[PDB]
Amino acid sequence: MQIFVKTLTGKTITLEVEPSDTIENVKAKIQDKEGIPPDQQRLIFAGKQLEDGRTLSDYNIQKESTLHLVLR
Amino acid sequence: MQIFVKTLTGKTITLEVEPSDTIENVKAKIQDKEGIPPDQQRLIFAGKQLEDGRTLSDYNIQKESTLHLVLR
Repeated sequence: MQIFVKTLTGKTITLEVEPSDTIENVKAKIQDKEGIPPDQQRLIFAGKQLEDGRTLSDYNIQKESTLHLVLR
Repeated sequence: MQIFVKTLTGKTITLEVEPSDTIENVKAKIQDKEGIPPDQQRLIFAGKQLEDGRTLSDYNIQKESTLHLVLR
């Protein structure tokens, strides 16, 4: 399924993922596309910070869901 | 003395500093805690941008003062 990630600068990125994909895997996909190291990235969905040891399905993230990316 | 630094994402960081500490030293402390390189950080206090060659006392920053961090 496709998901969207918005940046602090107003950019939107589209990613192809599976509900069984891990958050760490998602961060890795972002690194590949934007060059941002996973340790400097924070992912938020519906006001909650997503953990690297959990999956998309655990957060009930559905197709065309939009995640927010924060930089540290 | 303790000071506070707020981020663009709404996070607040507490740092231990001395009035004789330099702004560059303060940035270095932030790098250690957040991983943000000093060249990408801008510190603002009471509407003024702080320079790397000046100290906290020069800006009359007192205990429990709150600084604002900007990213470039």
